[PDB]
Amino acid sequence: PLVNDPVYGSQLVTQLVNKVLLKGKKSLAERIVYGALEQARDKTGTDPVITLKRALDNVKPALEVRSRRVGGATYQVPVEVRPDRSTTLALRWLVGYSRQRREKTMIERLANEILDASNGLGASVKRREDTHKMAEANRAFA
Repeated sequence: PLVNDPVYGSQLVTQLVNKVLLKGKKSLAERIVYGALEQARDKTGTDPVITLKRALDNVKPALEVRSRRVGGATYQVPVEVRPDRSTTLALRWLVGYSRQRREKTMIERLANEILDASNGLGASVKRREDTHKMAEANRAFA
């Protein structure tokens, strides 16, 4: 358990901040995330932690393939994704893909990735879809 963030009382917000943080400066990651959330609020006029959960619903994977040794060879076998990992991945994707967006600032790119994901659009959502598709393709038997 990480802490409930002091503004919204959310552990999801705390983990987002941690995913945005590169090489030390907590203040800068906070500014990016609270900034992004306030932009979401401005756009929708609703609670941005609800927006963020809507994005996470669309981006969290339920199944994935994972490498496993079987009989001395390696196979990528479909497995359930545990809810902690599923959340981590979805945050990693939202952040990662936001970095290739066209908007001018990181605030605006993260906000707009979150907003698009909350509507079932963009690359984070496509990555979920593709993760599930691989899980389905790698079922050994029909």
